[PDB]
Amino acid sequence: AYQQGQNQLYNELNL
Amino acid sequence: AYQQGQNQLYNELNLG
Amino acid sequence: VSVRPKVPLRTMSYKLAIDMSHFIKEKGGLEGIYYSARRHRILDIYLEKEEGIIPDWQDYTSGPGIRYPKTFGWLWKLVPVNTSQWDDPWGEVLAWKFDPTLAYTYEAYVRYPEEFG
Amino acid sequence: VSVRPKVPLRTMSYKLAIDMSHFIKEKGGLEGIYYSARRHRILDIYLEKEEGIIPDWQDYTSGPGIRYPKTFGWLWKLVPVPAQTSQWDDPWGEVLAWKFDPTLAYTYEAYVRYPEEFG
Repeated sequence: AYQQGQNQLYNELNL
Repeated sequence: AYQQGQNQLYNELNLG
Repeated sequence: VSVRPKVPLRTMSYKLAIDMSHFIKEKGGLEGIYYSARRHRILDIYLEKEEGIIPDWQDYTSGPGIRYPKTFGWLWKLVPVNTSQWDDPWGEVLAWKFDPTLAYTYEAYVRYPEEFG
Repeated sequence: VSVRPKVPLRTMSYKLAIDMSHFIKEKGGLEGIYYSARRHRILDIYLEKEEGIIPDWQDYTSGPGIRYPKTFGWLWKLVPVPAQTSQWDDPWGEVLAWKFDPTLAYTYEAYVRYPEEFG
């Protein structure tokens, strides 16, 4: 769930 | 001798 | 997806800053995105977890107005558009914007040299 | 004379390069002086012993022609102006000379012209 919630954040940067 | 040597080198660049 | 490997830490150099700037640029990230103290950290973690960059590089000029990168090489600045505790102190709405000029122009230091010690 | 005491080391920065550029110029150094790999090093020592600057800043574009500084803020470039060859001579067989240029402060000419020499 760690390296998955990180992707949630990255998307806010369109990354 | 060490300081005088380096100053000799500097003079080539017009320094010291 | 599957758990991905760690990346060997390293400080962001000029060339590394140029490379990271374009890489992200070509990905379609950052550009036009609204900025906040929160999303600022997200980026620190991104280049750290994805590229191993030590989070001591992302420093901008205080403001107001355009916020220029304190690290020479980084090609992303903060520009005003047109409450939260991640909000800009100057009460300005900020957004990321790619500036190629910043590859050979130290806008940050030439405009606000006093913000450097 | 008196032995000059050691100066605490520091890595050259943008402002430091600016300062040292003007400082050296105002003393009458470098300008119009024939560059060589040997004298290149004399410049490293000078700034190290006298200003404590780490000798890792003085890098130039490979050439030929004008050699631009790979440290932004360093306002000294190399400009072309030979009997028997010296092993301190330029690989392009060009005679180079130091030339001051304050323009080098506001444009990173090196990266602008030869982006490939970075990395």
